[PDB]
Amino acid sequence: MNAPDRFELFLLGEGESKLKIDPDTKAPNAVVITFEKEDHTLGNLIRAELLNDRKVLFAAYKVEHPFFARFKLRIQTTEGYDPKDALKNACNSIINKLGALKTNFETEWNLQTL
Amino acid sequence: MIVPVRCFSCGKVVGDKWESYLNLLQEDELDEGTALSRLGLKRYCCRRMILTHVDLIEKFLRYNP
Amino acid sequence: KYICAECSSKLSLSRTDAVRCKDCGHRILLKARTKRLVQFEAR
Amino acid sequence: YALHDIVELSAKNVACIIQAGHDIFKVIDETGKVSTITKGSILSKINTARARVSSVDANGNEIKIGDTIVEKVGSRREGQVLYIQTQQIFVVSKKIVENAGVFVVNPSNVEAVREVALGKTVRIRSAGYKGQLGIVKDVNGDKATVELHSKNKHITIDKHKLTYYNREGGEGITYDELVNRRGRVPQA
Amino acid sequence: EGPQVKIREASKDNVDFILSNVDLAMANSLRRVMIAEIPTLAIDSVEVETNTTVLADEFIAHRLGLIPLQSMDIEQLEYSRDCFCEDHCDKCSVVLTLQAFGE
Amino acid sequence: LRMKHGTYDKLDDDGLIAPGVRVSGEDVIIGKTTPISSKRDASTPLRSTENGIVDQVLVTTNQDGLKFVKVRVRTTKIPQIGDKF
Amino acid sequence: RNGPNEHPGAKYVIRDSGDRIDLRYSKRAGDIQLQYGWKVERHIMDNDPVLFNRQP
Ligand SMILES: [Zn+2]
Ligand SMILES: [Zn+2]
Ligand SMILES: [Zn+2]
Repeated sequence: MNAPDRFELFLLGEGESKLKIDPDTKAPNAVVITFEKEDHTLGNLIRAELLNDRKVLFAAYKVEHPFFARFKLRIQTTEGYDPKDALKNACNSIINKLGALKTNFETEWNLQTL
Repeated sequence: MIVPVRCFSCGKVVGDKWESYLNLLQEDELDEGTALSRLGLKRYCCRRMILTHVDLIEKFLRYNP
Repeated sequence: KYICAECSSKLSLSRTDAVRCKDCGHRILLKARTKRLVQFEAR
Repeated sequence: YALHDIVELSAKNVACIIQAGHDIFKVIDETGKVSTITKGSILSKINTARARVSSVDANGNEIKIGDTIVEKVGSRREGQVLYIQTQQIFVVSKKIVENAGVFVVNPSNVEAVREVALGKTVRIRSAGYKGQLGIVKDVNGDKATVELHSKNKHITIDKHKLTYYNREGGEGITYDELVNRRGRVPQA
Repeated sequence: EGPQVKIREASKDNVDFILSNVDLAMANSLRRVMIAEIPTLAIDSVEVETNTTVLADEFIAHRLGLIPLQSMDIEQLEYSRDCFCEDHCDKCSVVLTLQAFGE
Repeated sequence: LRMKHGTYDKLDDDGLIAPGVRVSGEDVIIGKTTPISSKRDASTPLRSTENGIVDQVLVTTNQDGLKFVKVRVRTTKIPQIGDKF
Repeated sequence: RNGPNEHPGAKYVIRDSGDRIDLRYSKRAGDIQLQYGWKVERHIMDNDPVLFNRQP
């Protein structure tokens, strides 16, 4: 009778920002990025890419509740390294890897007659 | 009533082969497993979706309306 | 405005009129679906 | 007739009862004069609840029946308005015993302390439920409540972004013809 | 170089391949987007004008919704919620008609 | 004098909702009025906690010949968290 | 202003005199100015204590 709006899971609500970045006082140079209308798909990949970087120290993604399509990513890097720059670099690396994988798959499919 | 359009577990379309399944069972007198394998159902989800279905639509159509 | 359960023939009877089918003695007298537009979704 | 009841003495005279008797009633008129009359002198009883009479106070704030007001001059009597006259207002106060606590004061000397959409099939235009048939139940003002045909839920959506259709099919019309043209469903 | 694909076998509607030099998280995210995030065209709204079958309007509408539809040019098509249209314009929706009766 | 919150617009001239009509809340399903001696409404409001599309309506005569009406309403219920299996 | 239909809202407003006015039935809800000493029947919000019990 009051089931959640299914489309609302992946659609931003009125007056809602896609990303909300706030500082974290638990540790120095730590930030919390709340992703709205997102699932484990992007959070896990972004966190895995972040952990692959030596400069990045801590990168953890948490889903508060399955009901709400939203998660929070805590990122802490070394001194003098802005976490937003690290996230941007991780996203760029993910895009490059995805493009390379797409090109390889297309080449393999073209090579195969079937 | 009618065979489900897609498998509940995976979502594979299984409604196309219900008539083929019945024809194989009757025309070729093949066993359930062999007919299902020939139709192209590997995962047991679709196997039980097709095998366990009951054609109540025909029984409902038996009535005049 | 109405149909017979067996004959399935339209009657279009009015008020202060018998509710029995004209073709047969059966008087179930089912009613046809509303003419108003109806929409449904697979969700 | 009971205490505090409003009595229409004549076509232009309205009084408030301060002592309800069997056949003799003591009533204060709009001029503040208290007089004793008989049951026959009362033409009819004015229903305060159904009386749509309003006045303007000194500060300009609208005052209706039952609102608490305080006189700006005099004894600053505080009380609830029972009825509003063309040039006077009757106010009953629980702190005054004289005249059963009912006094007549001038309004300037006191200070206060058809929906076309409803019942028509509609389709939403700009929302997550656009293109879905709905039936309008009620409107709360600037927003219309619609029950979806295919969903067992009622949703509130702005009426301006909904297109109205005829009882049976028909063409869709936005919320611009019904407001201008008199409510009439299109032709199927 | 990056990640490479080794297609062990391919078919009309089934392809088995191998991904190398790729993280587990990336593969899982790829699977998730492929199973959920790929746009597709399917019947969304069903309007009934004359139905008298033993089945129910909601039942048949649900069955129709699951019917696959061609979506090769889905990218060209635009979401209805995006384009400025009154309702199911040709630029954001596909309209089909179902007619039948017994004998 | 007795009028309830149920919307009577869904009712047709005959006073019975035809199949395919959306009804919810206290919407009247059967419109019946008992003369009083001018008349008082005696409609059968829909269940407050249940709603759906009216499936079928039939009108017949009882054993004594009095008009009798039976309206069947059909709803589609999908599994939810609170449902028991 | 949100109204009874919207969850973070209210359905009834209690004035000083004690009379209760409903919001859904009143089309001028947005024009009502709240005054000190009045009471509003607001929908239960987060961090609102409530007793949970089982019949046995
Ligand atoms: Zn399957
Ligand atoms: Zn007949
Ligand atoms: Zn469009």
